[PDB]
Amino acid sequence: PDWNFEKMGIGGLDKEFSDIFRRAFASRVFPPEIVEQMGCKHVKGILLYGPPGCGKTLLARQIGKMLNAREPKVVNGPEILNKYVGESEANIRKLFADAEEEQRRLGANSGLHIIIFDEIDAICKQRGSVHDTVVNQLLSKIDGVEQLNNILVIGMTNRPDLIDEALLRPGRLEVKMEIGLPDEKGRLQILHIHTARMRGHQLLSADVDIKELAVETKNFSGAELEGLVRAAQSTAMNRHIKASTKVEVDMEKAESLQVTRGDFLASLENDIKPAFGTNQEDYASYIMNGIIKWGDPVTRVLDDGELLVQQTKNSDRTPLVSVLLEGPPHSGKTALAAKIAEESNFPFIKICSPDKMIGFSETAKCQAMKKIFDDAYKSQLSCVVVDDIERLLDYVPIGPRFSNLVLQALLVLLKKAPPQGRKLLIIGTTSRKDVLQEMEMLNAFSTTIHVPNIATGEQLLEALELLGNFKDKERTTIAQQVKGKKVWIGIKKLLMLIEMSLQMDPEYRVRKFLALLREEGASP
Amino acid sequence: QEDYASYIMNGIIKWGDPVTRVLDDGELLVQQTKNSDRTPLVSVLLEGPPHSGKTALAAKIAEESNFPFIKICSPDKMIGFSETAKCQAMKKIFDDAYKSQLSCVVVDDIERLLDYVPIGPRFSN
Ligand SMILES: Nc1ncnc2c1ncn2[C@@H]1O[C@H](COP(=O)(O)OP(=O)(O)OP(=O)(O)O)[C@@H](O)[C@H]1O
Ligand SMILES: Nc1ncnc2c1ncn2[C@@H]1O[C@H](COP(=O)(O)OP(=O)(O)OP(=O)(O)O)[C@@H](O)[C@H]1O
Ligand SMILES: Nc1ncnc2c1ncn2[C@@H]1O[C@H](COP(=O)(O)OP(=O)(O)O)[C@@H](O)[C@H]1O
Ligand SMILES: [Mg+2]
Ligand SMILES: [Mg+2]
Repeated sequence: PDWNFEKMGIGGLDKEFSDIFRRAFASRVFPPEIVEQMGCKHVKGILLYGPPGCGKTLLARQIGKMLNAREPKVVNGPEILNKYVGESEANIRKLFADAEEEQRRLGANSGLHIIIFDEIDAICKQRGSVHDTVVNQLLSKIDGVEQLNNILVIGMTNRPDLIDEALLRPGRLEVKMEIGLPDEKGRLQILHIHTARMRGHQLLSADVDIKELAVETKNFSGAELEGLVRAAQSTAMNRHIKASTKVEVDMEKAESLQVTRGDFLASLENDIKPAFGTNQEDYASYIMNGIIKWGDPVTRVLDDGELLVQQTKNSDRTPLVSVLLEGPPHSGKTALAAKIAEESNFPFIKICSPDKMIGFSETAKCQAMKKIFDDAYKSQLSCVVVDDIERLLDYVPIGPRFSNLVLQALLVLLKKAPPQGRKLLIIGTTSRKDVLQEMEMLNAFSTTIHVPNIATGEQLLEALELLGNFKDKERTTIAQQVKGKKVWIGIKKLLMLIEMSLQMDPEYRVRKFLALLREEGASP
Repeated sequence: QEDYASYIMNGIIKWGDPVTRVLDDGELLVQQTKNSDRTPLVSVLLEGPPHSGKTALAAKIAEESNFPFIKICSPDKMIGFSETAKCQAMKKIFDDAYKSQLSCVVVDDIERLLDYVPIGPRFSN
């Protein structure tokens, strides 16, 4: 009555198991006398959906085991498809032969047969963005003129909004469910289960706390914890063999192959890369030279970002926030966005950009953006960054010319609430405010911030001091010449100019740098 | 009873007189469409400045009608669709509405259904 899930695998899904047994399989756990006296028919299908690699197959196999059914006949979606005519239907019909045979011979006493579909969304006609006959055959077989009373079909899918509606009516697959990402308790349980054999031989637990490893893994999924365990084992073995080969140690340590905490923490740091979690190896690719404070505006922008983060974290009546950074070109409006995102400590941080869409048509860009937002919707806290909204739209002053589909997709996606009980933050970046204002986009954004350039000689002198690429004697002349206060330059352009000037002999450096700076006498 | 609670997030407040006028007019239109023989089809359009709350009042008017069929054809369920898919989906919803004996369909954010942009202009004919 109270089930036995926790004993064998399926570490973190107790509540789901209780719910599923309470909801559907009520007539299979009753004295058949009363059930027959009432005349109630059993359920003939269920459906599970969620993120990949979260433990759906294990649940299906355990459900099959608990009901004391025959061996399941697993099947995969793409495998059931062919280019010839009337071949997919044969594959679909081939599954129920044993069920028909036992329904005929044994009459009304045969046992259960469970079929396990996978990627059921592959064979479906809803892809408006497939041989409709296939789903027609499946529905005819599951429910038709001839009735089967000893079957149970379990479905699996990653996208639950691509499923044909007719396949979800009562009498067919009619009990849905969601297996979500695990939490702390779950992570401790999965880790203990997987590690429970190694500690059997007392070759682990050498000052390695499972709870410590558990609070380190923030948004790890199921299979990735096992992958971390595997990688730690392999790395420790390699280290031990190398060390023993290096030194003529006695047999005492030659036998010792113990795994260490340092192995679990190095493998976590450098080997496993989460799919739904943070990613530290791409921030350096944007904020390369770091943030140097050259004036108040940097402090103002960072404080405003902190305030917005605090507003979005703890709040109610407003679960979606947006913001836009605007400024003249070469002002460094991507480094600041990256820094603001990093300083929030959110579990899921992502950075979309056009660098990974070279040559893509508009439709592919729409699909990629939709997938990124779908990933963002599967967590309790999120932060998405859009790099250059002008390049994503494919804008060009002549014409004007651009793509409307991507613009409509962005406009719709900037005003969509996440599923119940979750928060989201969006941070844009652009250098053309007027065009966006003409296109009505700026009305959608909740707020805006301004990123100015350098405008005073003292600011440039302080920037040069902080960067440290010129000496006092040269600094004197530079200050004398820049006292005129007529300066309009960007930090990136300043870096480029300095590196261009530093290429010649130590005599003409100041003169060349001054000439180049003077040539760039812009005037807003 | 999930879409109506999904769209009316923070309820309906009585911040003035206009709310009452809007609700009364909606009630009168509903009553007209309930009892008549020469006017079997009725239409009404709500318009106003942006951020004025024109998707909550329509949802409330639809809910308070006690009709046996109600649907909301919002444009946020059709992200990335092509024109033909949009037409087919709208036709499906309306055709389903035809098979009942008393219904009410809500069309939300018309300008976003046409893909309008002041530059050009451009849209889907
Ligand atoms: N205080 C600072 N703020 C921003 N960037 C800084 C600062 N100090 C140094 N930098 C450096 O400036 C660069 C930021 O320029 P970035 O590449 O973001 O320009 P951008 O605005 O993206 O240019 P464009 O808009 O033309 O693409 C980085 O290399 C960063 O390390
Ligand atoms: N008297 C009221 N009338 C309308 N909405 C109200 C009222 N009191 C509170 N609200 C709340 O205001 C919000 C309605 O805003 P809504 O999203 O409908 O604006 P909108 O007109 O759709 O904006 P847009 O047209 O730009 O999408 C809801 O949270 C609703 O509960
Ligand atoms: N709750 C869990 N407890 C233990 N291991 C799990 C759990 N969930 C997933 N796994 C691990 O992940 C794998 C199972 O993933 P699977 O059920 O095939 O998911 P999917 O079919 O969605 O890819 C196995 O390696 C299993 O050990
Ligand atoms: Mg940029
Ligand atoms: Mg609206």
